[PDB]
Amino acid sequence: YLTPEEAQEIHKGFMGTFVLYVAIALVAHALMWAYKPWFG
Amino acid sequence: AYIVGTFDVAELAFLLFFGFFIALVFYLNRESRREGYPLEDEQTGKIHPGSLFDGDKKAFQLPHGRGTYVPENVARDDINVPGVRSFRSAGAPWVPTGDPMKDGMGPAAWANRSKYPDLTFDGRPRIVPIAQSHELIIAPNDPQLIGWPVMAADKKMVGKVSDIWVDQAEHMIRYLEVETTTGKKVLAPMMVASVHGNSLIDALLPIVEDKPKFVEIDAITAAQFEDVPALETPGIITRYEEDRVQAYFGGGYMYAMPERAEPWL
Amino acid sequence: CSGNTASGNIAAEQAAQEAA
Amino acid sequence: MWRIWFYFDIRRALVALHVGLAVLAFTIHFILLSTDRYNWLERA
Amino acid sequence: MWRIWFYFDIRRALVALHVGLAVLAFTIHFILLSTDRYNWLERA
Amino acid sequence: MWRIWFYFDIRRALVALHVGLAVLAFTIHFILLSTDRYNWLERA
Amino acid sequence: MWRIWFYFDIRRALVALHVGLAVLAFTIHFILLSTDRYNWLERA
Amino acid sequence: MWRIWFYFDIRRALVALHVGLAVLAFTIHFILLSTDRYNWLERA
Amino acid sequence: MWRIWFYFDIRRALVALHVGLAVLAFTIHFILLSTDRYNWLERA
Amino acid sequence: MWRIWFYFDIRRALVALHVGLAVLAFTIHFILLSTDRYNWLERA
Amino acid sequence: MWRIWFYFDIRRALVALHVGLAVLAFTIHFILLSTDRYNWLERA
Amino acid sequence: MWRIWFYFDIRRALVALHVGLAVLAFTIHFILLSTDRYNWLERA
Amino acid sequence: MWRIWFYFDIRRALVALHVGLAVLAFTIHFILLSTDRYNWLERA
Amino acid sequence: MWRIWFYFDIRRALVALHVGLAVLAFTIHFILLSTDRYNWLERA
Amino acid sequence: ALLSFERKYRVRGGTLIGGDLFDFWVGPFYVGFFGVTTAISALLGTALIFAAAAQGPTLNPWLISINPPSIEAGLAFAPLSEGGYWQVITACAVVAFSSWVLRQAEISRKLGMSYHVPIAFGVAVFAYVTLNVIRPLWMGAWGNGFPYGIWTHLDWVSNVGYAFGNFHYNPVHMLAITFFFTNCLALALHGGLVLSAVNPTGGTDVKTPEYEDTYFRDFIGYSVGTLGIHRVGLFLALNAGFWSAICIVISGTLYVGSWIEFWDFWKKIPIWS
Amino acid sequence: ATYQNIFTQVQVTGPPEMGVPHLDGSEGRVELTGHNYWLGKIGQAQIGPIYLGLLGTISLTFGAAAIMIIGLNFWAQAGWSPQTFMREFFWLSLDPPGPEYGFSPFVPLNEGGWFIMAGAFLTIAVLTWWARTYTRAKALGMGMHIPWAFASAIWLFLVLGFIRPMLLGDWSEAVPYGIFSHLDWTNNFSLRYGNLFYNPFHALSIVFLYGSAVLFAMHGATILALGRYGGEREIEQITDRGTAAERGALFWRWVMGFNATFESIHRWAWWFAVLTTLTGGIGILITGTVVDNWYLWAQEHYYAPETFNYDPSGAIAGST
Ligand code: BCL
Ligand code: BCL
Ligand code: BCL
Ligand SMILES: CC[C@H]1c2cc3[nH]c4c(c3C)C(=O)[C@H](C(=O)OC)c4c3nc(cc4[nH]c(cc(n2)[C@@H]1C)c(C(C)=O)c4C)[C@@H](C)[C@@H]3CCC(=O)OC/C=C(/C)CCC[C@H](C)CCC[C@H](C)CCCC(C)C
Ligand SMILES: COC1=C(OC)C(=O)C(C/C=C(\C)CC/C=C(\C)CC/C=C(/C)CC/C=C(/C)CC/C=C(/C)CC/C=C(\C)CC/C=C(\C)CCC=C(C)C)=C(C)C1=O
Ligand SMILES: COC(C)(C)C/C=C/C(C)=C/C=C/C(C=O)=C/C=C/C(C)=C/C=C/C=C(C)/C=C/C=C(C)/C=C/C1=C(C)C[C@@H](O)CC1(C)C
Ligand SMILES: COC(C)(C)C/C=C/C(C)=C/C=C/C(C=O)=C/C=C/C(C)=C/C=C/C=C(C)/C=C/C=C(C)/C=C/C1=C(C)C[C@@H](O)CC1(C)C
Ligand SMILES: COC(C)(C)C/C=C/C(C)=C/C=C/C(C=O)=C/C=C/C(C)=C/C=C/C=C(C)/C=C/C=C(C)/C=C/C1=C(C)C[C@@H](O)CC1(C)C
Ligand SMILES: COC(C)(C)C/C=C/C(C)=C/C=C/C(C=O)=C/C=C/C(C)=C/C=C/C=C(C)/C=C/C=C(C)/C=C/C1=C(C)C[C@@H](O)CC1(C)C
Ligand SMILES: COC(C)(C)CCC/C(C)=C/C=C/C(C)=C/C=C/C(C)=C/C=C\C=C(C)\C=C\C=C(C)\C=C\C=C(/C)CCCC(C)(C)OC
Ligand SMILES: [Fe+3]
Repeated sequence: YLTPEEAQEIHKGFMGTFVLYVAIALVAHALMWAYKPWFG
Repeated sequence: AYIVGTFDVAELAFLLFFGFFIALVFYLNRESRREGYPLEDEQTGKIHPGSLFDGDKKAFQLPHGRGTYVPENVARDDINVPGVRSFRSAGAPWVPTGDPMKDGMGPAAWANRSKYPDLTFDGRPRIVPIAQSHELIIAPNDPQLIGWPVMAADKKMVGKVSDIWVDQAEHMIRYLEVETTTGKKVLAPMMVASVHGNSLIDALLPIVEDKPKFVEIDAITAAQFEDVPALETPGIITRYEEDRVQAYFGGGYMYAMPERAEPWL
Repeated sequence: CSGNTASGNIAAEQAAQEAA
Repeated sequence: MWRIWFYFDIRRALVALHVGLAVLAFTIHFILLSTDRYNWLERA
Repeated sequence: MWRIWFYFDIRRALVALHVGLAVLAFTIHFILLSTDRYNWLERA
Repeated sequence: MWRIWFYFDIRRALVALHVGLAVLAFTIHFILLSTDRYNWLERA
Repeated sequence: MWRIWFYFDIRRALVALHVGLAVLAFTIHFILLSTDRYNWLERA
Repeated sequence: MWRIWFYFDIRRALVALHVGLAVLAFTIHFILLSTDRYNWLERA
Repeated sequence: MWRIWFYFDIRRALVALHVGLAVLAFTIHFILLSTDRYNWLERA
Repeated sequence: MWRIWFYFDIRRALVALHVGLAVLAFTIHFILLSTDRYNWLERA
Repeated sequence: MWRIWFYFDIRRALVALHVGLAVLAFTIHFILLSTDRYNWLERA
Repeated sequence: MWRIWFYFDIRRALVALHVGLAVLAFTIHFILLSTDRYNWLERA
Repeated sequence: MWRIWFYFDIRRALVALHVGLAVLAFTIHFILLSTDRYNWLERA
Repeated sequence: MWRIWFYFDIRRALVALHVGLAVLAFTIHFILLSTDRYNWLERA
Repeated sequence: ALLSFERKYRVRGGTLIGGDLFDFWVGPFYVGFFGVTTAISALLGTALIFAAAAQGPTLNPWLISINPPSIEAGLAFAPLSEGGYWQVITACAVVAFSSWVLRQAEISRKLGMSYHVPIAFGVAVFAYVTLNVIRPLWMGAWGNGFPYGIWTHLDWVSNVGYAFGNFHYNPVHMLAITFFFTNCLALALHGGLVLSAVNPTGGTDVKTPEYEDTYFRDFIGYSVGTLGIHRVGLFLALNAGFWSAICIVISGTLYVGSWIEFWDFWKKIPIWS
Repeated sequence: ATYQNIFTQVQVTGPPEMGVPHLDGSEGRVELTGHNYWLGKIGQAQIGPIYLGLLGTISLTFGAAAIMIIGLNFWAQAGWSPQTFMREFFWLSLDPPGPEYGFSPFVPLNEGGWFIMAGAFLTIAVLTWWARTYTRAKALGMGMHIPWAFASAIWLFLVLGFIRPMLLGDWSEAVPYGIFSHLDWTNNFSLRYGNLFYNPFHALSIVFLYGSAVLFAMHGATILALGRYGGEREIEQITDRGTAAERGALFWRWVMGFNATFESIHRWAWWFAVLTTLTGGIGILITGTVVDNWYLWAQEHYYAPETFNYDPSGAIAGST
């Protein structure tokens, strides 16, 4: 935002949500790799 | 399919349209000859006779009881222009003797327009300061422009914006009033004003930017702002005064600095 | 325009391409 | 690292990022649907 | 997490989300109908 | 549950909801009429 | 409830309702006329 | 050398750089998909 | 009830009503002329 | 009754009525000319 | 003669002359390239 | 004879004369090049 | 002689000269590539 | 008669005349070149 | 200084190249340096057109056709009688059109106007360059260009269009056609509105722009305004030209085959099939 | 740095303007008004109000009827399937009656009766829209230039749909109601009658369409370049010549040696636009009725090329 504290809180929320998103995508990609690998 | 000999219906229609189109071209030329004609000699100013295919003069019934126009009766410009030919030939350009912006030569030239303001359909002055308009306001999400700094062609800050003039008929900004450092208030056409800090792409761009919000006028320099033609009556601008101001600003793209009149090379 | 001649291009199209 | 938010507005950045992510995800899913190998709907 | 509702207007986010979700559901149902495996209406 | 009204225009919400309902209902009826199994007009 | 007329102008509502009903009735009659089972004008 | 940031605004610079990187990466991935040697979706 | 005329101008209502009646009557007469059963001009 | 002239200008109504009557008469005459049974110009 | 410079400026005349010389030289070189006798690139 | 310079300025006259001479010379040279008899480049 | 730079701006002259040199070099390289004798990429 | 110069400016008359003479001469020469009877370049 | 107001506007300056060297008029025409280049290139192109015609089967202006070299000749400079005349005329036309754009820019500068007209004409110049320079270069032969003949370039258009099945199925062609039709409708509307404003009926006075706004709001419920109509017309015309150039440039280089088969992509969308 | 008069930088908003009063007996405008900010970037942001008299009501009702007929025939052609509707929309068509019916007004509904009904209602709607533009011009004391420009397009439309099929006695010559189907009709029309390129009136209509594109490009560019001097305020420049009109005339006089006036340019534009459809309708009307092979007609008039004039085999081969 404007002050460092608001920016740090926004970064904390963004990083947490991004980590959750990446974890879900990683689980999905791992399941797909177990099902049908795309690197023979 | 033939009418007689090798003549047919399609050929007859084509020839009829060809003749009609020749007649239409002649008529369009006649209509195009209503302003600025007859022609005159480049040096002596001797007026040419006139077309054999010309008809009657055109009369425009003006609104607001202003009478008739008759564009064929518009007074011809004075043959003596404030300039001297670069070389003695019919095609040579004129070099202005003094200040082209003050004298009205080339891009700074103006026409002798009517000395009364344009009016709305009900008779009110068309171009007025936004306070005198009928409940006309700037768009809330658009720049307010009031108090913004004004940049000149030489990158100097000539002054600030003190008023906004709008067209009461077309609902458009026509002039910005600029108060200079000396305190003089001058009118500047909105068509020579670049508004900065209000880019659509920048708004789309997900950035936090403190871009300077100002108005740039690159037509004329900061000093030249002190010679903008003035208004005879406050809050009212005539067609002649509009032409004067617009010509003064438009001629700056050639005459504000000497380099603007020089080739790139 | 290329650095070849029209005759050379035509000969190449005929012999090297359309004839073999 | 947090200072990134002193330059980019969070609301507009999130909106643009989510629009781009939606476009990319739909593109990838349709590309996978196109292929015979990764089509998950036509056959059993 | 709840602070999100300080940066996005709920009155527009809800409308956009609902419209997009309806379009997505329509598209998915149509895609399923276009396949013989998942068409639930053409056969008994 | 009632807190969705002091800020959402009941007029626009109702208009959009009924437009969507009409579109969905017409789409579903047209699909059933296009199927030989559920068509109710061509055969007794 | 009559309070629906506090939020909806009945001139616009009536005009829209009568236009929509005319379109719907024309559509239904057209569909019925298009079927051999319900066409009432082709044969005795 | 940090001095370059005196002559360039890193906000617009980053936006343009990310747009260019996105275009380049999508182009390279599409070109790789075009070739039969590096296509990774059609076959096993 | 006569109160219907407190919200709709009789001139506009009559014009719209008669335009709609004209379209309907022309459509029906054309449809009847389209059928051999009801065409009253082709044969004796 | 005569009160119909309190709501419709006689000039506009007369012009519209006569234009409509002309169009209708021309349409009917053309339709009759288009039929073998009622054509009065091609055979004796 | 030197008096030609009293009617034409050297600075502009040099630019115009060099542009013309460039176009002429390119035309002549391309014309030479089009002939088998003088083409120096296609064959040894 | 010298009085022609009382009616035509030397600058424009020279410019037009040299434009015309260039056009004519290029035209004649191209026409000669197009004929087998006067083509000085194709054969020895 | 530096007299030239009194009548020609060095910046404009350099820009024009480099543009012309770039176009000429690209033209010559493309012409050399077009010929089998001088093409340096197609064959070993 | 010399009095024709009281009505026609010599500068405009001479320029119009020579443009016309040029166009006519080029037309005649081009027409002659087309015919094999009068072509003077194709054969000896 | 022919027009009654022209004399004060005929000043020096505003040239991009040449300065005072060619800064003069010849009758109504301003020349400048790019006027000299335009004159030379255009006169040479016309003279070479007629020189190549005199070498051809006929001098009938309908049937005169200056043809490009054969496709087998590739992108080489052909002999003049075998397509070289077409190549020289193409170069002359390119030079003439570019010089026309630059002369328009100089004249705009002299009158204190912006560069709208040179850019607008440069769009059409780009369309021509795409037709007869860029597309043959991409396709690998000058024989892909259209001939310089009044009725033979129509034959070129017909045959190129039918080489792709039905050229109506090119979607960029559809877009360009839509822009052309909308432009002609808009031009009709704008000319008619201006003329009806300045030529009133019933003995009434000349109208104000409020009358034009009122007329188009009573007609279709919206009025674009006096500035908006010129902006929209310029947009429509420029888009028509640009998308014409794009539609021709992609056919034969990027897309090869029948344009009708292209629309088989629509039937394969999994939403409806 | 330099404003280019392409987008409005700052917009002026206010109460909606309902229009000048009518000089005739009009019912009263329907005061449904709106504001679009993005339209104000190019032109005027105000939407509405609207006028809905007798003519507007008739036009809207009959056009709605015709469009409903065409759309319901499309739905029937799709088997009432929305997915088939979407898939085949470009290929859906309401086709005219076959040649066995001649120009009979009595065709079975599924064999061309709906086509005839839709054509009738569309023609009624178009004619009432023309009458509406005439009455709207009359109500403000304005000229009839727009009604005549619209009449030219209506002339082409009626020649395509009714007049030419009537003269040939064949409903099958009419244009089908469909996206790809009417393009196919255009191509087939060119194919059966030789080659429509050699129709001199088709060439004239192309000349005028091209010239209208040229004229709008030039005129819009000139007006926008003259925004510094109030060029877009053309009514006042026509009735009181300013420096914008003088500069606009002088630009084109210095470019091509001749120029128009601020009024004459709009006459040029109007005539080019009108002549496009006028020549198009004339050329279509004489095709088949008067001339059946336009290439043969061109051969008789010494403007049909042969292979010894130009051989297009190379151009075809390049495009394959
Ligand atoms: C073989 C496949 C199965 C099937 C497999 C599934 C699966 C798997 C799912 C569904 C789900 C749904 N199915 Mg199902 N479904 C089948 C067949 C049908 C048929 C039918 C014609 O037979 C209908 C009407 C439905 C309807 C539905 C919805 C009730 C629901 C998706 C709507 C939703 O909540 O998201 C839309 C989201 C919103 C927020 C709606 C937005 C609110 C709007 C703006 C207000 C309403 C207006 C208007 C009605 C909007 C509709 C317009 C159009 C959709 C554009 N299904 C067949 C039998 N179906 C989903 C579900 O359970 O959701 C909870 C789900 O996961
Ligand atoms: C079989 C035909 C014979 C032949 C038979 C005759 C006969 C018979 C006559 C001539 C005449 C002329 N012939 Mg010869 N002539 C032949 C072949 C040639 C060839 C050549 C192929 O190289 C040339 C250059 C000429 C040249 C000429 C001219 C010197 C002369 C026309 C004078 C004139 O007023 O020009 C007109 C041009 C101008 C007035 C303008 C000045 C030209 C300058 C250079 C500008 C050029 C303009 C530019 C190219 C394009 C601008 C066009 C418009 C202005 C827009 N002939 C062949 C061999 N010729 C005529 C003559 O003697 O007249 C006195 C004449 O009666
Ligand atoms: C294979 C294709 C053929 C061809 C076959 C035809 C045929 C057939 C025709 C043309 C016609 C034309 N052709 Mg062609 N044409 C060819 C190639 C070309 C080429 C090119 C290659 O560059 C060009 C530039 C053209 C250009 C043109 C136009 C000049 C002309 C139509 C313009 C017009 O006025 O808009 C179209 C404007 C209208 C149709 C007027 C519409 C006005 C009405 C009132 C609008 C009603 C709309 C309604 C209310 C909306 C709701 C409707 C409902 C949804 C149903 N053709 C080749 C040779 N062409 C037409 C013509 O007139 O030329 C003689 C014509 O009939
Ligand atoms: C928005 C794109 C559209 C457009 C724009 C438009 N046209 C324009 C302009 C604008 C804005 C100008 O400012 C400019 C102008 O100044 O007009 C008065 C012009 C113009 N549009 C012109 C023509 C034109 N525009 C065309 C198209 C279009 N113009 C578009 C559809 C067409 C088509 C469709 O073919 C025609 C024929 C000229 C009237 C003029 C350009 C004047 C010019 O280029 O001056 C050079 C001087 C000459 C004497 C011409 C060069 C002579 C050649 C060297 C010889 C002939 C070579 C040619 C290739 C022969 C082939 C002909 C065969 C195909 C028959
Ligand atoms: C509202 O403002 C406007 C106007 O007026 C105010 C307009 O006039 C206009 C212009 C529009 C019109 C007048 C309507 C008519 C225009 C139409 C139909 C479109 C253009 C089509 C045409 C066929 C017109 C003619 C076009 C041409 C290119 C003709 C050009 C002819 C010639 C001879 C050009 C010669 C000039 C040069 C080569 C450059 C200078 C060089 C020389 C003089 C050579 C010198 C040397 C020698 C040897 C003589 C517009 C657009 C406008 O918006
Ligand atoms: C080709 O590939 C195909 C086949 C298409 C497959 C690909 C598909 C893809 C890529 C799809 C991706 C989808 C996706 C990727 O995120 C979807 C996400 C969906 C989400 C996040 C849905 C969320 C819904 C939330 C809802 C409905 C919340 C509603 C809340 C409401 C209305 C609350 C109201 C309230 C309540 C109750 C109390 C009151 O007092 C006051 C108030 C507070 C107002
Ligand atoms: C698919 O399509 C087909 C195949 C056709 C099948 C389907 C067909 C369908 C669905 C059709 C549906 C039709 C329909 C569905 O409601 C029709 C309704 C018709 C109605 C309501 C008609 C009503 C008419 C009333 C009339 C004419 C009244 C006139 C009154 C007048 C002129 C009065 C004037 C007056 C008088 C004297 C005195 C003054 O003091 C006051 C004043 C008042 C001025
Ligand atoms: C050719 O193509 C084929 C054949 C497909 C091949 C090629 C494919 C290619 C090139 C693909 C490239 C992809 C790419 C390249 O970067 C993707 C990047 C994805 C990224 C960075 C995703 C990031 C996601 C982050 C998310 C979802 C964050 C959400 C945060 C939220 C919502 C926080 C809210 C908040 C909270 C909770 C509390 C408040 O107090 C403060 C506040 C902050 C408000
Ligand atoms: C279908 O088409 C074809 C097949 C061709 C068949 C049809 C053909 C047809 C229909 C043709 C019809 C032609 C026709 C139908 O009238 C012709 C008429 C011609 C006439 C009237 C020509 C007259 C010429 C007069 C001339 C040249 C006079 C010149 C005078 C001059 C220059 C005097 C100058 C002067 C002088 C010295 C001194 C000054 O003090 C005063 C001043 C005065 C300045
Ligand atoms: C969503 O679903 C619904 C149903 C609600 C809406 C559907 C809307 C849709 C999808 C509509 C789609 C329409 C489309 C795609 C139409 C396309 C039409 C095209 C491209 C047409 C092109 C040209 C048409 C022409 C030129 C037609 C001209 C016809 C004329 C002039 C006919 C005249 C007929 C007359 C005068 C009737 C004579 C009657 C008679 C002879 C009996 O008496 C005189
Ligand atoms: Fe205009």
